[PDB]
Amino acid sequence: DADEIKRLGKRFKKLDLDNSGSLSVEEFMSLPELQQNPLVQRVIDIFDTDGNGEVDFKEFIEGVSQFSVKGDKEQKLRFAFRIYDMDKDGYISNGELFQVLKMMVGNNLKDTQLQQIVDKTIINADKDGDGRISFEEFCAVVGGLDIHKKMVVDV
Amino acid sequence: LSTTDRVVKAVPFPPSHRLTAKEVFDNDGKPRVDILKAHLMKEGRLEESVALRIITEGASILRQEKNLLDIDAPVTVCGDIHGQFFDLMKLFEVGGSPANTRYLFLGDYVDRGYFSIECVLYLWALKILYPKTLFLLRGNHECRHLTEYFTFKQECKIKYSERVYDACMDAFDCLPLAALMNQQFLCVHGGLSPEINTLDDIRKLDRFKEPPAYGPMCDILWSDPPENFGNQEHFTHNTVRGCSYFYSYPAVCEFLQHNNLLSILRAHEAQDAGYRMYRKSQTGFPSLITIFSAPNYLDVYNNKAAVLKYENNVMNIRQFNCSPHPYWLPNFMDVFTWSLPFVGEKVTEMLVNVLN
Ligand SMILES: [Ca+2]
Ligand SMILES: [Ca+2]
Ligand SMILES: [Ca+2]
Ligand SMILES: [Ca+2]
Repeated sequence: DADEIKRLGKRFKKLDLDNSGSLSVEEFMSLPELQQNPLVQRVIDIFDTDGNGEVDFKEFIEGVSQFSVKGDKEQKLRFAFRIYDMDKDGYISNGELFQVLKMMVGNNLKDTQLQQIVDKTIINADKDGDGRISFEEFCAVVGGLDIHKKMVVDV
Repeated sequence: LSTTDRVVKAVPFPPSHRLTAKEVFDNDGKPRVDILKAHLMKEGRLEESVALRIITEGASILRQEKNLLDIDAPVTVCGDIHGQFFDLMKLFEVGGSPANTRYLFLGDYVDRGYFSIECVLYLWALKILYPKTLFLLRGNHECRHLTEYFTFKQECKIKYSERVYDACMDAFDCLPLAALMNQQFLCVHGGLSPEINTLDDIRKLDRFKEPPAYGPMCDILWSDPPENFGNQEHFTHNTVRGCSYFYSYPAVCEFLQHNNLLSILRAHEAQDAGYRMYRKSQTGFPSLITIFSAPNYLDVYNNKAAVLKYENNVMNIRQFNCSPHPYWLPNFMDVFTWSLPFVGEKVTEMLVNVLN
C-alpha cells in the first residue's frame, strides 16, 4: 500500500541517524524509551538474519511483514517460536532455553530455581527424547490458549 | 558460565529413573520404605504401575477397616499435614519410628501443600506395611469439591496423571472417620454431629463416596467449636466455614455424659501454641482439647505444630516447628505457561514503541 511504503521510508530515514543505510543497536538506543528496554539487543539480533549486527531494509521489510493483519495464526505463532530459537535450528534446546529465560526474567528468579524449572519443563515436555522441543510439541502445549488474538499490529 | 552444565553443583540432581516393582516390593509384597523414603526425599518418582499398585492396596486396606477403629494405647495422634511432606518427616522424627510407634492422623494430607502426592504415597506405603500401627482418618479437604477447588488436581497432573488423582480420590473415600483410643477417647477431624447420638450411628454410615456439600458426612468433616467457645443453643450455624455448625459447651457435656466419654480431640484450625484447652467440664478435667499438627500453615502463619503421645496413662504434647522444603510456583504451573504471557506483553510493547 502506498501510504505504508511512504511510512516505512520515512521511519527508516528517521532512524538512520548517520545515514549509513542500516540501523545499528546504538541507533535504536538513541530513542529514549528504548534505552531502558532490556530486550532491544535480542530483537535486533533476531531481525539480523545475516548476523552483521544491523538491520538493512530487506530485513526491516521481512520483519514487519510478519505482523500484517493478513498474516495467519501460524505466522504469528512461528514468530513467537523464533523468539526463543536464537540459533534458528527449529528446536528449543536446553542451552538456549536457559539463555532466553535468563534474558527475560533477570533477577525475578534465582539461578537455582530457574535451572530447576528449565530441567523440569524439558523433561516433562520432551516426548521424542532428543532433549529439545519440536514444533509439534509446541502446538500440542499452546494451541488451545488463543494467544494469537493478541499479536496483532496496525501498520 | 556454561549454558548446559548445571550452575549450582552442590545441589544433587534428583534421579530421573522410575523405580520398578522388584526394587520397591520384596518377595512378599511389602514396601521397602527406607529406600522409598530416601527416593522420595530426593524428589524421586515411581513407575505409574507401582504408584497405582500402592494406591489401590492402601485403598483396599482402608476399605476393610471399621468406621471406628478399636486402638489400644500407647498411640501418637497427629493433626493436619496439608502436603507438608518434610514436616511429616519431622513429625515422624518427633513421634518415633512406625516400626515401634502407633500413629493416628486426623486428616488434611492434601490441599495447598505442594507435596500432597508424596504425602499420600508415603502414608499409603506405611499403612500397607504397618496396617495396625499407623492410622489415617479422613479430613474435610479429602474430597473432590475441595481438591478441584484447590491445587491437588494440578499437582497430580504435573507429577503423575489425572488417573492417579482419581485413584487418590477412591482411596480417600476409604479413609476411616474416627478412632477409639484406649477405649477412652473418640478422635475425629472435625467434631460432633446433630445426626450422631450413638456409636452405631457412626458404624451405619456409608462412607464410600465423595463427601456431600451438606449432611452428616460434611458436618463430621467440617464443624468447629466457636471461636468464643466456653465464654444456650446446642447447634448454631457455622458462619466461618459456610457449612455445618458450631457446637456449644452444654452440647459437649451432654455428649460426654450420654456416651461415657472423657474428652474430644479434633483439628482443622490453626492455633498460635499448637493446641487449645477450652472450658473444663462441670473434676478439673478440661472438657475439650484441640491439637494441631500443621506447622507454618499456608506458608505464612509461622505457627508451631504439635502431636499428642498418649502412653503410660500420660498425655504428653510434643510440639515441633516447620522444616524447609523445595519450591514450586503456585498451582504447579510450568515455566512456559507462566512466562509466555509476559514475553508476549513485553515484546508487543517494545514493537509498538519502536514502530510508533
Ligand atoms: Ca552504524
Ligand atoms: Ca551479532
Ligand atoms: Ca548448542
Ligand atoms: Ca536438553
